[PDB]
Amino acid sequence: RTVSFQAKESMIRRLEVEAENHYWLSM
Amino acid sequence: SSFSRAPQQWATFARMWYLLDGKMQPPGKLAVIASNKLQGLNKPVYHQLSDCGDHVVIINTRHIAFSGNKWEQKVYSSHTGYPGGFRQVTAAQLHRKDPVAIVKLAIYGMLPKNLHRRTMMQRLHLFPDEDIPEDILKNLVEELPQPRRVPKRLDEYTQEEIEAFPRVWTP
Amino acid sequence: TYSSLPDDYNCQVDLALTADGRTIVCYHPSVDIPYEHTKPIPQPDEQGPMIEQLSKVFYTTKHRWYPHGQYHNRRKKLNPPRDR
Amino acid sequence: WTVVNPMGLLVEELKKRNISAPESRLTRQSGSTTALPLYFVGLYCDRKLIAEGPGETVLVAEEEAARVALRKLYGFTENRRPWDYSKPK
Amino acid sequence: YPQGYVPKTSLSSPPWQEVVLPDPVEETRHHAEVVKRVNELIATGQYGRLFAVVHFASHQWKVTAEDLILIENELDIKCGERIRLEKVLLVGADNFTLLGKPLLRKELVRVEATVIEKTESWPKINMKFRKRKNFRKKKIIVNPQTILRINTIEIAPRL
Amino acid sequence: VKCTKARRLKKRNLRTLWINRITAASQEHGLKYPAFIVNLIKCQVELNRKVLVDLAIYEPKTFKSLAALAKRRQQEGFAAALGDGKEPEGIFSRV
Amino acid sequence: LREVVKTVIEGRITETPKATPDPPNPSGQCPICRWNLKHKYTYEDVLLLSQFIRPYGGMLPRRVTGLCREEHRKIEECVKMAHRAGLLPNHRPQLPEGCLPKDKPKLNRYLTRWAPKSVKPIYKKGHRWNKVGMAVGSPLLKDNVCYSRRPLKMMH
Amino acid sequence: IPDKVFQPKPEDHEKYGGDPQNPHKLHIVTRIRSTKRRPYWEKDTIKMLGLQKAHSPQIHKNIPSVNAKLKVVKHLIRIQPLKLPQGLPTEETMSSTCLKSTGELVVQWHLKPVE
Amino acid sequence: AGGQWRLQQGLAANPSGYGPLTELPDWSFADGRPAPPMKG
Ligand code: FES
Repeated sequence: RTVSFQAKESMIRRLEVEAENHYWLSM
Repeated sequence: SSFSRAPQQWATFARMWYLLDGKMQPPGKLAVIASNKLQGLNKPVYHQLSDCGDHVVIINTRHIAFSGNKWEQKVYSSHTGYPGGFRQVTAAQLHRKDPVAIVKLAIYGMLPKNLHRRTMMQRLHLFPDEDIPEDILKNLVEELPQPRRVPKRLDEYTQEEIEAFPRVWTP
Repeated sequence: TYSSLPDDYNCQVDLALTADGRTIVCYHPSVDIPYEHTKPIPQPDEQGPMIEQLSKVFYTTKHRWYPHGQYHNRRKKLNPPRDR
Repeated sequence: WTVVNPMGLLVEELKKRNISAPESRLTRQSGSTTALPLYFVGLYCDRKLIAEGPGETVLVAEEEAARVALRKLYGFTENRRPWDYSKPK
Repeated sequence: YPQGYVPKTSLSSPPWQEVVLPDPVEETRHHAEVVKRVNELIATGQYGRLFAVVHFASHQWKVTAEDLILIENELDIKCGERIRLEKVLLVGADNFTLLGKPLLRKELVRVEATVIEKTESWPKINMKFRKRKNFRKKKIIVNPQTILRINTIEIAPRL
Repeated sequence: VKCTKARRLKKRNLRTLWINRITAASQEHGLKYPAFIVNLIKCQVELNRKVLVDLAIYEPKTFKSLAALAKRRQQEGFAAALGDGKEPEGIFSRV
Repeated sequence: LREVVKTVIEGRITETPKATPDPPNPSGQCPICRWNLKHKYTYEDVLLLSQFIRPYGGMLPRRVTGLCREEHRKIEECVKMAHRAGLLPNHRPQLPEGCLPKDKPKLNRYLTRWAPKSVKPIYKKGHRWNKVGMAVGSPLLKDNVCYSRRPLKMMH
Repeated sequence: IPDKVFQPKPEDHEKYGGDPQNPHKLHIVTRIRSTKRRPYWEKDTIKMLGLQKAHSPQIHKNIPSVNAKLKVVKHLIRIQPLKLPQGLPTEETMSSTCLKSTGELVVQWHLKPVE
Repeated sequence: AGGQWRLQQGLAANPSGYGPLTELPDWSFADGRPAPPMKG
């Protein structure tokens, strides 16, 4: 079993969004 | 515009005849296009219950080209349903027995697994060579460009191209 | 060659922007076929087999032409709806 | 309005207007040898198409094309301005 | 051969073909020139049947004269009362069309329609799937409705 | 119960039918459905899929004008993407 | 390039093809890179391939060509694909003494990684998660530029 | 995860366009996932913050107590800094306020296309 | 579709969100009487 190209991209976007959430909690 | 109702219905719901050349063309890519044309999906008003499929004519099926080693690696398996009825034939063997069988088999599988598939198959015309009946040509409305651009051979390349082409290295 | 698509089949499409700039003007007069690019009209002027002949003419299946029983025949709606 | 012999009526109007009778031509053809043939016949006046009609046979297309021309002659185009019932005047 | 020259091959050239747009200055002149011709067409009224796309509620309705449109709700408007639709993004003619960006100016287009009837929808059966469903766990809806008849479409040469 | 379940699924099929018809109409003019939609979005065109099917069927001349408009924006969009925004926005790309 | 004429034999050094002047990419150690052809040629580009091939379709030695091993494998693979595809009519094999073609039909092939003679049939295609993959192309050509949205599928 | 994540760096400031000084006052948080199949502590915090409905904007104070609560639910929310380009709205202009997707709350809504 | 582009321009990703198309009144009386404010 291997992963759909869609699933890999979706997590990457969400991880980046959470990174933005981190910065705005840093101030 | 301004056409009478009954003639207007006839023209829009009419079916067209298409010609396809299979020489040095992958059957699968042709099958994908053939399925689209055969099912009637090429029409803006396509509906599942409108029976708007179109006639497709394929020629030069004897000269089709298979990518890679599909000629010797692809096996078609059929079972008669009786004891010892299992038959497995390679693509190369199948082509030798019948040039048109491979093209027909791919189209049949590509078509939807419904009752209408057989009707579409009847509407399909497959010719092993360039020969076509004259009446079919009169019915034919348009020919479709070959899906795959055929690479040129050494002899096919023009003399001017050879002059234009550089000599990379000197022996 | 302002139009981005060939204009020789359906109509001549001319795309324009109004002076205010919040509207797009499209002019689409139809195109008629040249006389030279057309041909003139041609001047010169049994039960089992029946189903097979019917099937061949219309490229249909033989099973379509076989009759149906009384049960389904009566069920058919006598008044298909048509408005205008 | 019942109109018989549209081709003759179309010619009759054209001569009254001193217009040349159109030359019928086969604009499009499909499935000629099949049991379901489609023929498009266009009426060309002075080598200019005035009306085109679809027909199962060339005769039918010519008759349909004549009917289309008659509507154009009398300003009965499918795209003609609708009549207005809103006017209080 | 110039520096960094790649002979054309299957992979050297992209499948897509580059296009060259016309120079902007003359392009605007063509844009203005076309508008002038259309402005004359609107002034001359050289059009017949027209189609206009109007967005009402959550629906977009392509509209023409005498069209009947049904809205699945009450409107509070008496029957036979003319009403003006205010949301039009596109209006079309036989040989030309107009596109809003994203909407046409109120001055250019005025559309009016009349209320015909106030009604409720045909009954709609709602029954959720569940073990031991029972026969009384079913609901009817008959959502209110209203009928509108298109009366007129008005345009002017105000390009 | 069968009717109740189909009501929710019925709406989805209608949108699928509208999208399928649009693609065939766009492909008839040689334009892919995704490309046509994106360019129209870039132009702030909000016509729904149901209306789009009607326009092709009943306004073929308008659909070609829409087809020409989308392709012109696509050509401008490709130029804008290649330009990277340094070049001035095109006439059809102007907002 | 020395050719022998024939008992007494005489060998004469004959004119050898010269590389065209002004390479597009001077400072290129390998001839392929000198012309910026590292990742933009394919088996369909027979004109380039013929230069590195014997008159009967044999491979020329790498040392004489002087090109890097990476391109040598790519060029050798491309020629093999073209030869198996019947795209080199003028470089066909030399028939030993007087032999003639078998006269059986020749199947049209392209993108053939391996010889059709030595590839066994695949009887069992497999189910959903057991599907067998069909090799198309060669790994040597992986680095070639791709103009598609997603990388090309080697396994079909 | 290192604590430097919540200690901003100049490079991070430029990337997100946030000034290291004058730290933003208010957070904008929206629920982007379901609390079903999540542990009770995650469920409790989401309910306390009021993010019951997904894709619903919630305004929160950028204070240490609230920041700790947001950190626990960081993975289920998107955090944006609310900006007042025209300042706080007045009582008369309270009816003309509008919150943009960019995170800016305008105190005057003119219903005119920005174009 | 188009939500990403609309967000890039600063508009609502869904055309049915915050916009003049949805917010503005959808009609008015032919007599000229203003239409009642939408309950939504
Ligand atoms: S192309 Fe430069 S190493 Fe061969």
